[PDB]
Amino acid sequence: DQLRQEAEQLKNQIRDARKACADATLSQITNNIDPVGRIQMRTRRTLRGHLAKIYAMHWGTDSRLLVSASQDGKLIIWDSYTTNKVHAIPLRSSWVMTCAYAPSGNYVACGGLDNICSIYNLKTREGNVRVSRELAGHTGYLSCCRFLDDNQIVTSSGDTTCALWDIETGQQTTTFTGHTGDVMSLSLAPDTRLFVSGACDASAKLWDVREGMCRQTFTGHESDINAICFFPNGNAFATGSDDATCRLFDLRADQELMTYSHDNIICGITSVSFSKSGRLLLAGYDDFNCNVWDALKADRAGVLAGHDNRVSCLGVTDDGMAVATGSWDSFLKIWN
Amino acid sequence: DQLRQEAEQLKNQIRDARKACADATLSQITNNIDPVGRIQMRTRRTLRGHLAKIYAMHWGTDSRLLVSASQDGKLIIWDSYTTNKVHAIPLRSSWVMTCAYAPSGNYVACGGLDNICSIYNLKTREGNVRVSRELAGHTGYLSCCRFLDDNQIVTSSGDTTCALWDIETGQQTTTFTGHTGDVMSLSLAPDTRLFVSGACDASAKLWDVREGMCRQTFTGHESDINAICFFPNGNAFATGSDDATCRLFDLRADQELMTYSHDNIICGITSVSFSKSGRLLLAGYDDFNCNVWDALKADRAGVLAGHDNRVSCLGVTDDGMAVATGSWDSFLKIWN
Amino acid sequence: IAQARKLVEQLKMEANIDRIKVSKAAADLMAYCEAHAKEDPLLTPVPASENPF
Amino acid sequence: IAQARKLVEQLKMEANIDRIKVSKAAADLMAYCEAHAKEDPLLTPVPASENPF
Amino acid sequence: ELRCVCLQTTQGVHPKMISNLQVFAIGPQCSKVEVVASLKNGKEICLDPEAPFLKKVIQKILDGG
Amino acid sequence: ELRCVCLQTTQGVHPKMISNLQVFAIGPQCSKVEVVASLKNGKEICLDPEAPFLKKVIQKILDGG
Amino acid sequence: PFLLDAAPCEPESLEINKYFVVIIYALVFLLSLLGNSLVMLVILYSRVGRSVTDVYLLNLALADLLFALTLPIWAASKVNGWIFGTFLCKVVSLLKEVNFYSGILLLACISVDRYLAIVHATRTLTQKRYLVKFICLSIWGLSLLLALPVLLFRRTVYSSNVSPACYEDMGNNTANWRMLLRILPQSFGFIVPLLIMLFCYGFTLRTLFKAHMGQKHRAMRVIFAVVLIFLLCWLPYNLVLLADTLMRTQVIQETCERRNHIDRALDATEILGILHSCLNPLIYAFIGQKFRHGLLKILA
Amino acid sequence: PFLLDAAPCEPESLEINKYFVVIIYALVFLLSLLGNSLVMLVILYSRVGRSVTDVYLLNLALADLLFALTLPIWAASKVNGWIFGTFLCKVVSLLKEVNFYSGILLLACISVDRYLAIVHATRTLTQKRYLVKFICLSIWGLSLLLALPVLLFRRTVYSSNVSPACYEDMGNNTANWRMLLRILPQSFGFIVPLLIMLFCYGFTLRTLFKAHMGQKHRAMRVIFAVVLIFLLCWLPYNLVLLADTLMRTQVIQETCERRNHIDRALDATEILGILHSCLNPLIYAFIGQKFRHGLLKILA
Amino acid sequence: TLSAEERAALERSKAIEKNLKEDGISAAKDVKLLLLGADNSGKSTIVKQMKIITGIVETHFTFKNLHFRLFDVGGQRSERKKWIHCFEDVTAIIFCVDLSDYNRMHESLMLFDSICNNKFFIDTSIILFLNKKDLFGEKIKKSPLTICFPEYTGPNTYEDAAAYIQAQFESKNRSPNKEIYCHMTCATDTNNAQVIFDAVTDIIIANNLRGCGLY
Amino acid sequence: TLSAEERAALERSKAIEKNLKEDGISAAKDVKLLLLGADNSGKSTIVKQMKIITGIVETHFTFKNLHFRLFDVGGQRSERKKWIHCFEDVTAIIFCVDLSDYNRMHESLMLFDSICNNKFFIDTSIILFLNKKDLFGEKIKKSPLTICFPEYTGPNTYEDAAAYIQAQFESKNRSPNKEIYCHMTCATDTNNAQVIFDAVTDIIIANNLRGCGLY
Repeated sequence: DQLRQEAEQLKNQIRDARKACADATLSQITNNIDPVGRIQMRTRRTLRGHLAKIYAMHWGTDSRLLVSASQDGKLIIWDSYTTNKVHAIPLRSSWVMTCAYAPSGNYVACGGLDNICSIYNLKTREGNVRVSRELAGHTGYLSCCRFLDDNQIVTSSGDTTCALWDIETGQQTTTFTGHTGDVMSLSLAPDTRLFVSGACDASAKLWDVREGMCRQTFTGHESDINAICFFPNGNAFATGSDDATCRLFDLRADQELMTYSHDNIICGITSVSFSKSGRLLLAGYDDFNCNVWDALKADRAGVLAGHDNRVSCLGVTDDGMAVATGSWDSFLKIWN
Repeated sequence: DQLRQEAEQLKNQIRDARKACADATLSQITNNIDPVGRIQMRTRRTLRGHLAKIYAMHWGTDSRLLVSASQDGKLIIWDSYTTNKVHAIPLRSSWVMTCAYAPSGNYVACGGLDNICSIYNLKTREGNVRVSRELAGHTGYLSCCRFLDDNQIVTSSGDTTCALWDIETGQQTTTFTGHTGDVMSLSLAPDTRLFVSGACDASAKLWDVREGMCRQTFTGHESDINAICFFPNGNAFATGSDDATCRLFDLRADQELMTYSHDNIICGITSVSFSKSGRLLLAGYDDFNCNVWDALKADRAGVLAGHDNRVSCLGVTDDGMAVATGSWDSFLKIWN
Repeated sequence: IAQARKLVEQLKMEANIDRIKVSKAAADLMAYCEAHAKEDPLLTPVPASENPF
Repeated sequence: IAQARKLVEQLKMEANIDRIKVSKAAADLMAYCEAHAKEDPLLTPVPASENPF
Repeated sequence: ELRCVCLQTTQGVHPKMISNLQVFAIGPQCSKVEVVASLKNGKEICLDPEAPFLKKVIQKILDGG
Repeated sequence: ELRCVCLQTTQGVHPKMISNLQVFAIGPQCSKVEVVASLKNGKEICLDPEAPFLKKVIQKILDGG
Repeated sequence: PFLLDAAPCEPESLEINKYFVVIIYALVFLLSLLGNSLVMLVILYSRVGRSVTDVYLLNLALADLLFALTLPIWAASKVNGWIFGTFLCKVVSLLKEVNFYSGILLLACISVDRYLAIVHATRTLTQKRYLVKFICLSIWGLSLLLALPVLLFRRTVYSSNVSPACYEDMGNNTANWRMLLRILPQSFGFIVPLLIMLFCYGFTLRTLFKAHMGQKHRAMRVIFAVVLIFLLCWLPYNLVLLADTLMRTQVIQETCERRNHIDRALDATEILGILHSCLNPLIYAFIGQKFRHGLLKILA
Repeated sequence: PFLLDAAPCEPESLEINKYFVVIIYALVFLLSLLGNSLVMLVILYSRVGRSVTDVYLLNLALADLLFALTLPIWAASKVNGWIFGTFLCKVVSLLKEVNFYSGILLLACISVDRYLAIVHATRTLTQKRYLVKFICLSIWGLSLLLALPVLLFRRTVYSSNVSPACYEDMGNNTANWRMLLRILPQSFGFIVPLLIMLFCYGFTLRTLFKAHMGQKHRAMRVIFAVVLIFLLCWLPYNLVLLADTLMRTQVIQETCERRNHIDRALDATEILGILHSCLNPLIYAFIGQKFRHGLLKILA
Repeated sequence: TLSAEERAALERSKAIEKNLKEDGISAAKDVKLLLLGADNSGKSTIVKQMKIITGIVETHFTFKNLHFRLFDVGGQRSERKKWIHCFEDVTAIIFCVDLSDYNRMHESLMLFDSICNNKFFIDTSIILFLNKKDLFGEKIKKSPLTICFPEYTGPNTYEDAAAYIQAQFESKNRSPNKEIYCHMTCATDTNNAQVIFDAVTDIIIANNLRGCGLY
Repeated sequence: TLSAEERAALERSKAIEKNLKEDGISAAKDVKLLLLGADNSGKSTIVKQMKIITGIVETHFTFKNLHFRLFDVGGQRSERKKWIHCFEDVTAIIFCVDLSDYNRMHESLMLFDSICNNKFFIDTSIILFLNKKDLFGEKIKKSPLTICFPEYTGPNTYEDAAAYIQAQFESKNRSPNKEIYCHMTCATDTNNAQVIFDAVTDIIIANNLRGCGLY
């Protein structure tokens, strides 16, 4: 009972300190920057071959190779330039919710409702793709696998916790706890030393991969957070929730900078991605179309559209040349 | 001056005595006699051959031979049965106003504006008709010659007087005076001992052929008397005037009995004739048609019509079989 | 003075006339027209077989 | 009693953070997006001769 | 739909009563030649194309003088 | 007033283009025979009655088979 | 090609002209019937003042009345052609032509009577104008004689381009015979009467200009009106007929346009001439005080 | 006399029917254009839920739209005949016949799709209903192939009794060749599709009577309505055509009255069949909830 | 006409009719004129070519192949209303007026007024003759034209005085279809027959015009 | 596809696509059903022909040449809103209810109410199984059906009580185009596979009817 009072006063101290740092909103300082106009983006490629809903997609580090997981139980690696299928990996469980690509192109980790993160080796001497390691230890559905190196991966689950794994040994090196709801997404910072995870408790909190410490927590959303992605400089991140609102939080100021809500938007955000410059905030919505937000003025700088069903995944190449979108209509479209 | 008073009182005595004899009008006593109905008379013969107005006509004593005088100067004797012309006598003067036929059929006296009564002999040994005698002594136009015998004729003129002639010697045996206007007509009584003359002074007066005495005078007309004819019994006569009225005077009562005026009649009467019975009073009018009057009830018992111009002469046969009419259109028509 | 002397003389003779009531005179004229009524081919039409015209 | 003991401990570390005014943070994010702006093929369209897609 | 103009045919008519001869040749309308004779009475008849009568009639009509 | 149907005449027409031949004989309408040819084009022509062409045309049309 | 030179001339007719023609014919029928009946009534009701002019007007009115009585069937024929049969064609054509000839010749005879009455008033020739009965009888007989060809040589003609007609069938050369027969109406119907009328009325006017009568001017006006009415009624029809005759005889070049123009002109001029049955009572009879006074009396 | 037995049978036509026909054709044109355009708009505006039925309806609406677009010239021809030339006769007849055949065959293919989807729902044969594109392409090609005779053997025909027509000229024996060509529309246009539809829909109804679905009754009603509409639209025209064929072949005695009756019946049944371009959008597409919801959304 | 005697009677009737018609033909070439006027007015000495022949007096002079019959009704001394209808068919009326008689001038005017407006003579044209120009010309100088006509106002010259008398006579016309042909005559005038002839011819045209229907 | 190596790469891609399409063909003959219900309700022992194969459990028994794949979602113990959309394309929903459990009956009703009215399962028909007739038949005699449902008013007989429970479950439908196929099952029932087969075939017809446009 006494500690409960201590908990409350600590929140008041944080709120007062957080409010005292606020001097001017982001939309008030950059009011003199000229708008970026209309970003009209045209479909350049249409990747077909999936026979079920597409739930995840990750870009290769060379901005040419893609990976996509679907309910059909197939894992396809695409040549994004010539629309050729490089690999086709049959999964054990057809219920895959996330699917990641290694930064070196050697491995691919891709898992889902089976509570297991399966890692596949592409550069094998036998010419086929084999299941190198199956990571187990999560009691809930898996989401947002992210490779750190060729032998280190961070995973998120519905156990209200995320885990840091060692692919060689197979043991859970570090476990990050503190969430009070299913964790739906995570993103790795460019300096590969920090990451943020968005959970169902309407809170995203910054975690340290080396120490396993919740350095900071961020609030403001009214519903569960569905996606997250860092600003390109690794000093801010953007979240997407079922509240049909997008928000930009700053790690140094510990306060949200601006909101990306529009009166015509009803359905929540599914995916969040940034451009190479950090100016266009692309977000996928449940009303079958993606919107491009000017991340500095909260102005809709065009709409992608085109898809027939809910857009479930977004992806921007490392060089920023193209944007890949996946939806439940079993089609991947590449925009530019 | 004193005799003028004597003249006036004598008229008053006559008028009072004449009025005292009147007890009931003729139209009041015979009010129970049934009407004669409609006397529809049809044209049986049409005698043509005259080329001018017909001014006089007389019937033969045998009811078969006619005589007619016209302005053309011709005297024609007709066979009333077969419409043959027996004689054609050229006159000296074309202005003939009256024309008579002898009771024996031997002579024909026929004269006019020439102030001379010419007498023609029909039964001559030479086969032609010759002027036996021309009677002179009248200073005015002649009218209504009437034979008494083969050697005695009564004539009327515009000298306000009539004359009695002797054809053999040629001298005026008797002269009858008393009229104050032109004498337009006369008729001889059946007993050949009295006659009445109608003059222009609106008075007709009874004269004696043997004594030359004006036995009685009759008044009542408003205009000049144009024709006269006795009742068949020689006790009454009927007159026709320009007043468009016909009147019936009684010799014994010295008073008119009834008038034959109709509201639709405007023009005066030209000729007056009676039937053999003394019931139908035929009268010729200036409006081209003759009317038949029921002499006892003053009712129009039919109309002859047919003629085109003024009817100038009327004639009823001795046996009463037919009625002959002459007009200014140069046609004689025989009715029955 | 010598013209109207005969005028009063004529009226003297015309006044001394034995006159008869018109009632009797009217009946007498009615009797004659009724007596000699069967011999009038105009008042009553003659048969066509006895018509010279 | 043993569950919320770590809760206040986490809030103790989360309160001791060297915070920076949002005015400076907003400018820093503005500078990065303006500096690395010539190398964004999405904000400014790439020439068709340099478009792999 | 186009149809033939002569259902049944006659072979006997006096030439002196003929005023017009209209000849329809083989075509879409009908599969057979058909000659229609319009008379002075105002009536119409359908002659037999193949009878000898038609040829003589035509020769006479073209040689009135 | 009735009048002739053919003011001027033609003697040359290809038989294959002829669809109808209407012959008017000598009568009140006109003093001369007159033949009217209605073609497949929808036009009309007036042929020469006395030319040899008409007889051959009629014979051909009545002998299509 | 050049074949267009040789092509049938399609006869042309319109229904608007049909409707107009029917209306005009019916109106003329009614007016002529009324006028002629009134004239006959006035003349015959009273036998007083039965003069020569009365007899001439009586015969003229009878002729015009018969013409009007025949008109309606002609109108129906113009509408839909002669469907009434050959016998009616013959009889109606006979009656119409007879009455037309009689009317014209009676107009000429009236002109002669006026010439005799005015110029030769004081002479002994004016006593030859009491022969009205014989003259009119001879005129009727001559009219009957001149219309026999119509009765004999007419029938129903059935054509293809045009509806049936009450035309003439004289044989193979019917056209030229019809052309010749057309000479009679244009000689005994236009030229001879016109010349007689002009001669008589001109000498009448010459006498009337030399006199001192007050009412000379109205007589001059009436005579001029009569002549002008006759010309307006009859000259166009004969001119069109002459043009048609020339066109058939090739004196005038023949073309389809001329044919259509002449047919329309024939129809119009026949309509115009048919008006002689309605205007004669006004021109010749009702313009006289005697007739008007008699009519007013009769209305009593 | 007895010659009355041999007399031409005068073809008969009336202007009241002309006016009525024009009105009906114009109204059908407008209605078909509106319905087909709406269907195409709804289907093409959103690519979501592009199913086999959508493709079939798209092709059907295109065919009906082309038929309606060709209608007006046919109406004008019925009014005054083909004055527009031979080339237009060929092209319009080709387009009309092609679209008619395509519509019929697409109706049959829709019936087949429904049969496969319902009766063979649980089997492996239902996976053969994803070939809509190839099937429709083959149907269009076959329709084009079956309408070549119209393009090749049609032209303008000028007759005397009747106005010009866009008829067929195959040679001397054109009548019998036309009779034979008539077999194709009555075999590939009526009989084959009708039998296929009856078979498929009968087995569909048999399956639907055995099921416990609440909405079975409305499906039964819709299928019966479709079959009855097809019959009412097409059976009379083919029956009249068969009667005409028999009459020409002397199986049925030939008379003028029968000719006139059959011509009137042909006109009326062609008018009745032309109604398939206006009712198809209502029967096949608009009676579905999905299409109505899509239309209401699009009106936004 | 069945019997032999009746056949000759019909022949007699037809022979009579031929002479009746023949006499009518010879009675159509004559003009019947009526002479009227006051006494001593020259009504018996108009034409010096008299060829005469108490009561009615006839005169039958001829001129230009035309027979003129003049009927003098003076001397009857009776009521004119009873016998003036006999002359209803005369062609014209010849009236003679003496200009030198200032006392009978009013008597002459009464005669002209009665005759002109008579019912029988409503259409008969009148040929009015004004006689003795020379006697009137000398008389006016001695006595002005005011004792007879007190209403005279114009100049006392012969031309105005003579025309003033003429106007009074024509003021009594008061009827249409009737024309009064005036002429001034003297004792030594021989062309009186010519004046009558042209007036009669002029009158016939007017009657013929009405009969022909032109007027 | 110009270079020799790129020609073989295109050949590899086309060979991959052939197997991708072939695997899809073999994945169309199976029926995907979803198993739901409270614990100890027989949701793992419906059909005795199991042939099964912590997390998701599959069962792939076959019947009448048709492959039935049953997915048991129990044991996840997470928020259903995040992974229940994976089964949006299942043919039907199989719900198991234990009639002998009077305490979990209200818990089962909450599960049925949430699943039936879910936005993803608004058109998926439900095959509801009422298990353990015999156990319920014996239980009702000892304890009447009033502690669990105080609103019950009808007779305490088995027929009315069992039907009353069925009415409550179907009262939560509240949607069109969805049909609930009920069936009463016991422990010793072998024809559960037959009941599932006829319901699945009936569900396919309803979806096919809507697609064909008949309804």
